[PDB]
Amino acid sequence: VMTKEEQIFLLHRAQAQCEKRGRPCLPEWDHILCWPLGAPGEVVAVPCPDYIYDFNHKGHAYRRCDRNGSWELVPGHNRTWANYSECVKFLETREREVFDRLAMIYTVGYSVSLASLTVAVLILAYFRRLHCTRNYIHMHLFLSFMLRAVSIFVKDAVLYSAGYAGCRVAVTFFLYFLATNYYWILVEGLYLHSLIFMAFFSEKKYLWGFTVFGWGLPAVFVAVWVSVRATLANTGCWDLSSGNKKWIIQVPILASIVLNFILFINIVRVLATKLRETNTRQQYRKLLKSTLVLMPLFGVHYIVFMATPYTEVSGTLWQVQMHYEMLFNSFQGFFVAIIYCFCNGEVQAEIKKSWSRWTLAL
Amino acid sequence: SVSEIQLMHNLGKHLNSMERVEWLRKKLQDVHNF
Repeated sequence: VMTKEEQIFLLHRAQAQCEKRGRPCLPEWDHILCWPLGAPGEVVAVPCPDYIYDFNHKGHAYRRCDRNGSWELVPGHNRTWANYSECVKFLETREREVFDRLAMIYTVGYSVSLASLTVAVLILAYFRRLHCTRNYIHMHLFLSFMLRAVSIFVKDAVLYSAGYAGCRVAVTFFLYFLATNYYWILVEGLYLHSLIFMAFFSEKKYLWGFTVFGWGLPAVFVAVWVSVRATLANTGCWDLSSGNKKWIIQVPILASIVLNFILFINIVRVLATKLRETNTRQQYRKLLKSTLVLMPLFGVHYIVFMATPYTEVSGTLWQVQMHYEMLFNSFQGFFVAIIYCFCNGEVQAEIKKSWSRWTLAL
Repeated sequence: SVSEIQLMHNLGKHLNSMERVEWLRKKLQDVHNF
């Protein structure tokens, strides 16, 4: 496949050969293609040009001149009669419809998550009781979800509305905000693993280290990707993929999912062990409930389609993957906010006390 | 692979094809009007 720029370039090269170039009928064909001759009063019989992208090259133009070498003109006063109408019987509504469908699904899902997460961030910030290293990372994770969503909206606005600076800025921010959200999920998983499996903690050091890892490292990967893109291709917007360089950002994000998945299984192991030590159907119920609540936090749903390479759009696997990810990824923030802020016992108790005191004072 | 990036690349190819196809469509009219 070749892009619009290539077609513009190839056409210029095509017309260049036109310049470097019954009766023969002389050039009586067009001003775009470059078979400048009408053949000796016969059907031109030139195959459909292969320099055009698809054009069903196996076909023929079947241009003709007659009488004794003259074109057959003025049917309804038309001129330069041509026969390649059957050659252009080739090649989109289906792809656009599903693209729009995916757009509406994740836009709605992201919107609800933003509203839920914003209420969650405000709740955690206002109450001083909830201020804790666990809650600081939760606020960082909740925020990262917000910047991820708003940037996607910003990217959609720029794209829907040619290598301008604003287009690049929107794309790079979207990737950086996507990466930080993924790593902050890993940070939460790593933080939980450290708590359970380590007998000593240093909040002053680990908290800052986790914050730097969550924020700084994705920026480095975006920075190196931006530097590579600018100094290697630097063609139009970065919306298109020029090759394997996309793996600069994709691979580290995927590397995080497996590590988080491994930690998730390990965390389930200790849950299955401790409940076994304290005793049954109830134990299974708690373990299953504990697994479900922790699933959205650890991003377990990402593992289903982690290792899938680029599949063609017109395929069942591609369709199910996009619907699956664009639904759960969008609503992951909403689920996390519900479980860990709205359903949190401490938050509920804190809200109840403040409301009761405010009502009593009023 | 990362889905959001993959969707972004698909959109670029889809929109670029539309520009090419619409470019072909208007060229078809111009030659028909030649």
